[PDB]
Amino acid sequence: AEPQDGFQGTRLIPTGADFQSPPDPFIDEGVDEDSVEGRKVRHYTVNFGPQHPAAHGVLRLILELNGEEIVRADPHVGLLHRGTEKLCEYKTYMQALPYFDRLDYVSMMTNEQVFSLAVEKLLNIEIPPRAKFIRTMFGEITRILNHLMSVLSHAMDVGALTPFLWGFEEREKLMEFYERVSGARLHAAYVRPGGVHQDIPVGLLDDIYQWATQFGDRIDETEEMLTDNRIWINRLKGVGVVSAADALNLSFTGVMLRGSGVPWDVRKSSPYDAYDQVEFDVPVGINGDCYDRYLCRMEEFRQSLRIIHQCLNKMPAGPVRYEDYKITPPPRAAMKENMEALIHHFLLFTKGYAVPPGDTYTAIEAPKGEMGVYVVSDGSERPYRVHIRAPGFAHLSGFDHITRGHLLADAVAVIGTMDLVFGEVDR
Amino acid sequence: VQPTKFAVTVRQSRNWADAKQRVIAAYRAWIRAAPEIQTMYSIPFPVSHIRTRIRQEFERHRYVNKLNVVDVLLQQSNADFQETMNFWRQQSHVMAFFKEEHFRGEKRLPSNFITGFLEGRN
Amino acid sequence: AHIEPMWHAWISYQVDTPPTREPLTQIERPWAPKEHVPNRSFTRGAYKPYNTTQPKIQSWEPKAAPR
Amino acid sequence: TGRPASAVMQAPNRAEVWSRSQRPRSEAMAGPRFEQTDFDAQPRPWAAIELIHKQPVRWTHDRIVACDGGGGPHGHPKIYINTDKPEIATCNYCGLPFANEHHRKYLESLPQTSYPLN
Amino acid sequence: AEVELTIDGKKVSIEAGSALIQACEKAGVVVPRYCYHEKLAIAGNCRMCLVEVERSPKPVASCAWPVQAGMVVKTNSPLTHKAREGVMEFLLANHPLDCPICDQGGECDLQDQSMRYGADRGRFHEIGGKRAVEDKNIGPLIKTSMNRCIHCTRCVRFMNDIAGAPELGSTGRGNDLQIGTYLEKNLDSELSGNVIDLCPVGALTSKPYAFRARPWELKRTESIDVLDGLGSNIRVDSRGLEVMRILPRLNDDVNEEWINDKTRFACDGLKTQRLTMPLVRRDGKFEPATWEQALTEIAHAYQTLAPKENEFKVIAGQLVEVESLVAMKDLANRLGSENLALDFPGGSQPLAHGVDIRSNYLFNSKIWGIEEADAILLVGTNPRHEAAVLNARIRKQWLRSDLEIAAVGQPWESTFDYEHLGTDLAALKNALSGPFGEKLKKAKRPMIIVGSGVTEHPDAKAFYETVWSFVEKNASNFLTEEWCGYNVLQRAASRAGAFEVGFVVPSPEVAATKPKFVWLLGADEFDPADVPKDAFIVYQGHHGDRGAEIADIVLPGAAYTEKAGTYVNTEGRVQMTRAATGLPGAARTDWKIIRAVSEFLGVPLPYDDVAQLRDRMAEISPALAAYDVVEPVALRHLSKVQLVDQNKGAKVTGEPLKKVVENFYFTDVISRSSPTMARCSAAKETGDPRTNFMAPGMEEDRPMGQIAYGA
Amino acid sequence: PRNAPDYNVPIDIATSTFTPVPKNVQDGSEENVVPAGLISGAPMELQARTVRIYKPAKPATQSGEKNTQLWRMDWDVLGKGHRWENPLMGWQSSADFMQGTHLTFKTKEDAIAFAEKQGYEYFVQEPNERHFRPKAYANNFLYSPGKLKHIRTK
Ligand SMILES: *P(=O)(O)OCC(C)(C)[C@H](O)C(=O)NCCC(=O)NCCSC(=O)CCCCCCCCCCCCC
Ligand code: SF4
Ligand code: SF4
Ligand code: FES
Ligand SMILES: [Zn+2]
Repeated sequence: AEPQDGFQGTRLIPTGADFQSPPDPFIDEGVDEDSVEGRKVRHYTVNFGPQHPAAHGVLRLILELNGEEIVRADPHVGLLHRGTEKLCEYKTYMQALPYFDRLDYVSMMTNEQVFSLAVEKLLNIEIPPRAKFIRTMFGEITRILNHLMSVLSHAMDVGALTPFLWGFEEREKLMEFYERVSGARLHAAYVRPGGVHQDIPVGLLDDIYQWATQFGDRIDETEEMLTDNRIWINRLKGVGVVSAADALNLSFTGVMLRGSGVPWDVRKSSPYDAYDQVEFDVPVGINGDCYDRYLCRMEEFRQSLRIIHQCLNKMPAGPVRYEDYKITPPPRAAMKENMEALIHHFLLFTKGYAVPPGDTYTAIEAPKGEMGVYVVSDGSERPYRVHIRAPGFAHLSGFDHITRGHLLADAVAVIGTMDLVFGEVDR
Repeated sequence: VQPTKFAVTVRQSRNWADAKQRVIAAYRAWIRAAPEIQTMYSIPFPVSHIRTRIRQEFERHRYVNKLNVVDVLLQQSNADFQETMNFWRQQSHVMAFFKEEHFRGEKRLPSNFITGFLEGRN
Repeated sequence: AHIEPMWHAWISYQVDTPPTREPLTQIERPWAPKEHVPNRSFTRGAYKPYNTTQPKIQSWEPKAAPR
Repeated sequence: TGRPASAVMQAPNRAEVWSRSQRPRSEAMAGPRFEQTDFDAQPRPWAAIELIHKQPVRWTHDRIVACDGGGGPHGHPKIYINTDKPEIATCNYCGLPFANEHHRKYLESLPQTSYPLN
Repeated sequence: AEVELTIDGKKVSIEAGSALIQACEKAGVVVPRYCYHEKLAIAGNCRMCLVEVERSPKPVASCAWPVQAGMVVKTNSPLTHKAREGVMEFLLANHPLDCPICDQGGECDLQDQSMRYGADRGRFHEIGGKRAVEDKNIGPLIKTSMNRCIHCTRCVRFMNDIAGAPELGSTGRGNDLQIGTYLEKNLDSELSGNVIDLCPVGALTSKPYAFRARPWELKRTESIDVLDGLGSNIRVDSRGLEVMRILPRLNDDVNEEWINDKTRFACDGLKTQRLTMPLVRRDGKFEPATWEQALTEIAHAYQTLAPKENEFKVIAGQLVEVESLVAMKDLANRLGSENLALDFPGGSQPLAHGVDIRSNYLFNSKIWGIEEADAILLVGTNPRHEAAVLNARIRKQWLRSDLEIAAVGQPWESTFDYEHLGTDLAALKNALSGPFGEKLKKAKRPMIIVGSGVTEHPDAKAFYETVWSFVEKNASNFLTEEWCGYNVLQRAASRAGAFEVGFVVPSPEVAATKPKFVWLLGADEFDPADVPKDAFIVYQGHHGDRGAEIADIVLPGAAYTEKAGTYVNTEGRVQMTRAATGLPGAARTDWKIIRAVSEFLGVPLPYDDVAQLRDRMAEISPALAAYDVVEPVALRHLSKVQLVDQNKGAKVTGEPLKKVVENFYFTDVISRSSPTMARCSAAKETGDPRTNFMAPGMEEDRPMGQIAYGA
Repeated sequence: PRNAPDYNVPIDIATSTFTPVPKNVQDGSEENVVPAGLISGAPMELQARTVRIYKPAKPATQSGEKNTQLWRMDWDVLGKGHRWENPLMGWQSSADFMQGTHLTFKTKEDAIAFAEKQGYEYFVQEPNERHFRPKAYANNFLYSPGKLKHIRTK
């Protein structure tokens, strides 16, 4: 009878240390004196951060060092915890969507994809084919955008500075497509429950194809500088090595999961949007190290480009927005001409749409790993509880287990191979 | 203390003899540490003022007769001890525990009826 | 901020027709500004906000009756 | 404050307030913040109320007239105005004047009218 | 009896003779409606309640379909679904696209039930256009945007049946049918503002609350009306520190979904002439002062006078809560004074009814007792002006039953037929023994309502023993186990509470002593003879009115919208107001002003938290601890000793019973400060139907407009 | 001592010039109730202010009753600190940290249990319900043997 039976402490909660079991004695794999062996060694602590690159903006990781090697790594996060999950309870569902742009701020339209897919699942609606392809095309444009940040900032930390500038022109060109569909270079707010906010402009699919014709040459020259370079190879081989069993036990997803030899992509295993309609491959590494995770990320550049070209050729016609004004806003022209449309316009922008009661956990294959949201609905127009599962939050939690015994110059390489934007980690 | 210097695995008091043993060991560590807290955080108070103020924070929960309530009050103490003994709390958090470094000071509720009436509820 | 607004769209590749052939600039608007005012911060002409509404509660204007 | 005319006159076109809860610029731009200040640089838009009443009446032979604001989908929601009272009927969204041709004789005989009427 | 039936499978137990929509409500089933209102007659015009009934080829209107012993009702069948979409398509075909400019936006039943039972898009695109209708001038309070009318008939039913004001109608035919007086007229009814709440759509809106707020931005507080003695339950909607509007909340025991116009529009008088700082009269001019040195000059003046027993006098106004009565009662007692007067004339002398038995001064057959009244005698009361919502409840019973009403007093313009017996006391003695008396003697549940306006009549002692001696002569009909035909009707929200705590003059001796010091505690309707000119006057209140004009000190208290005061309504129900906003300026809670001046005069009243002051109120009267309930009077027969025994030798003078309400619009200080009541009086007087009568808007003689509201 | 405000309560960091003086602060000893306000980390001011537990009344403006179905717990407004006018923009400033917070509960006893668990002062308001009365369309056309005393107009 908790909490009443807990007043006197008549019951003790069975801790995991109660259910510990001795290892089997037979098949089990592997003091004080005048000598200096008994002598102890002092350690000193070091305050690492903030580094120059934008993604690792608020990292205060405190390392304990035995000489040069890392004994224990304690990241202190929360320096960009802004209370998103609470502010989302006082907003309608449409009002809460811009909060998702600002979680992983280098992968915006895939953050708002997982929130739309979660709300759409509770709405029990099927979004039209055109928005399905628009979302899968701009989800791969987003994946290229994030990898341009992640791979090139990683090599900028490792000390290669030129690939960073080349691919940020490629980034500079691919944000023109964000600003044409929406009016934002960073926070589009374009992907919304029921499809997309507005139809793509009438010359964009030609301009993406023109960009497509040359983007592989950009990967090849970026690959000219890093892949076979012995300095690059000797700074990532054997660094940050995680076993396949431990990556699962550590809650690793994405290339952190995939670089240790586990074939697993949410797009292939729980297909969403138009991913079941596109042919693409999944790079899976061997040795579980930073060099494998670099080679897996470069291969995804070429695979995302291969999806974008397929999306251009299968772009169907029709609404880009769920054809129901109780859920998605009516056209401006309808609202200014038809009675029912102005009523549905008015109520969607003041009260919002009601979501039926229930809860759903929805995950997508985000560029930094698996990104998921747990949404409790109360049947009303505001979410009762929004919880974001951020791939980097679980990755930074396993930084101590992975950097243990490494050098600090090794740990800076481990920070970049884990795709870490701290607005994602702190929500 | 495996992951951090002052870490203590979360434990559930077995009975009142155990629960009082832990409280006294918590109080002992805090008042032991008061000289170390007063130099790191440059507290412009006597170590005696720090110790008498540490005592007040235990004196608040002296009448708790629930064993489930003591463990959460003990875990809160242990966590506060860990973030103070590691230089994780800023001087601003620590010397903000002393409720006289407000520009209104310790006197922040009205003293009686009339003085709070003439000041509009303080 | 010295660029006049309709030319600002041209210089930004937001239109292809310059304001020299765009009919939208040939609308007569007597309220429209006569000269181009640039960004006027950092100067004594900087914009100063104020309340536009009246005070909410009107107080009694004391009138003592004669004795 | 006070000395410049822009600090004193509520709008360039109008001198007085046009709602009961509007603050006069004389009282809004008094105080310390408006010292060492250029009042001719201050934002002072033309008052819409004066401009709308300079609008000529649309004469019509119909009982119900339709107003969409005058720009197709660039106006306001299309509504319908009844012009059966011997007055000038005005669109609730934009303020434009409408009047039935039957009331032209009466309307032309009034001394002061809320719209130019020609 | 009870029929049983199934609606969507589930059995509901509803009385025979009720409509299906009533059983659908009881069964937990939501049925869309526009025309049907629980408190209005059934009309089957909207067609939004069409449900599928077994053994019926057509959909039936559930609102008008009586429940039968075995029927089956499907409310979610495909018959029902296409019925509701078809009606929602018709209701929106000619509806104006005026939701951004409509005041009903965000709280509209047409919008919500279009979102829930209609189609998502519309199929009306006629080049011929929509219907459009001209606006109608029906008085100052109501603004009309008639294009929005959906022809529910809710307001014509309310105005014709509840308000008894049959000037609203429905002229025309077909699509050109229109709601409004054919010839422009000012709707003359103290209940007319209820039409605005009843309207499903914004075709009837309030001119004061014209475009100021959206419903979503309003904080809602459930409080009490104190502008009358009935204690009507309301909702105070406020945006920050300004009250926006006052709406009616349901309480079938008191006001039943209805409020009068005074209690709905006087809230603009809460931001106009407020006392916000202490004032001291210096050289004939009121100077601002602080609290520490206005309470000081209270004490210094009191020490200088050194008043004797009962020389310190209090007069309690008509908006005063019970907490400050008990506190001022104490501070009065510690000063040797029992001089506890009341605002009305005759309130500084003892009252003809006592305060010893609670049943002496209460509406004993509670407000709900009218619902079964058979004969009613009204004595000294124009109930249409003194208690508007109560007056409506009398007419509702009259219109549906064989109710006989007779009145002794001044004839008034009544919404129900009544026999007029006379105007003076003899015309009561001659009536009570005349033909109408046997109606009271014969009819079960008889009801005699004695207006609080006779308490101030000089002959009240004779009036009150005349009434009760008839009641005592006619018990077992007037004084049964569950009935009491004796009822005294308060018109100010403070009187029943003052009587409950004994805040009255006890004896003629204390009444004749001249005071040197008068505390006008929110008192503004005092007779000049009850305040000696040379006395020292403290005014404690919230509005600058007559009371502050004569004060030597002015102390700003709180209005009823920013205090949680206790009030007792005329039936004896103890209700609590909820503060909707905070105190303006330097005002202070009223009971706290008393408690502080206890320190400055050296007799500090013990309690210094309001919880303690409610414990003290419990000692004076335990009923004051019971909230939202009437406590029945046990010794109801003991009332003879005050009404008849202590009223035996009465000096009858023969003066006729007087009207108490010269202006229904100008009764209190909140009302008199209200611009909206200013327009209501001026429109009443000059008979102006124009909505923009002293308001913003274009006119024939204002082509240019006007920014004055209320002038 | 019988509703006496403990003027000597030890304040905390969030205590202000708007915090009222409490009467009772959860000691952690009261029987059958968890002293959640003692271990919540909330300020002492939560234990001084009263909350109202009530069922919201249906709007007079409309006939939907969805919002009347659940009990709401909200904090009472104080005489100072709830709203004041911003001198600069005319906005409404506040010191009341509870002004926009409300709680929803399925039953009255669920709200009372939470209030006592947190040490709130609470006033419960009992719902106002209707009085059932059979309504019949047929009455609109009942026959009057005598004077009409009413001209029904649909
Ligand atoms: P004695 O037998 O009289 O008393 C012994 C005790 C107190 C155990 C009682 O017998 C008892 O049973 N009391 C109830 C149990 C109890 O005390 N529960 C709570 C214990 S934990 C606690 O009180 C934590 C207090 C706060 C800890 C931190 C204090 C210092 C923080 C700030 C320092 C200065 C700034 C850095
Ligand atoms: S009445 Fe309702 S539906 Fe009609 S315009 Fe107003 S808000 Fe819209
Ligand atoms: S004015 Fe309003 S209440 Fe009256 S009939 Fe029209 S819609 Fe119904
Ligand atoms: S609800 Fe029965 S027809 Fe309107
Ligand atoms: Zn228009």
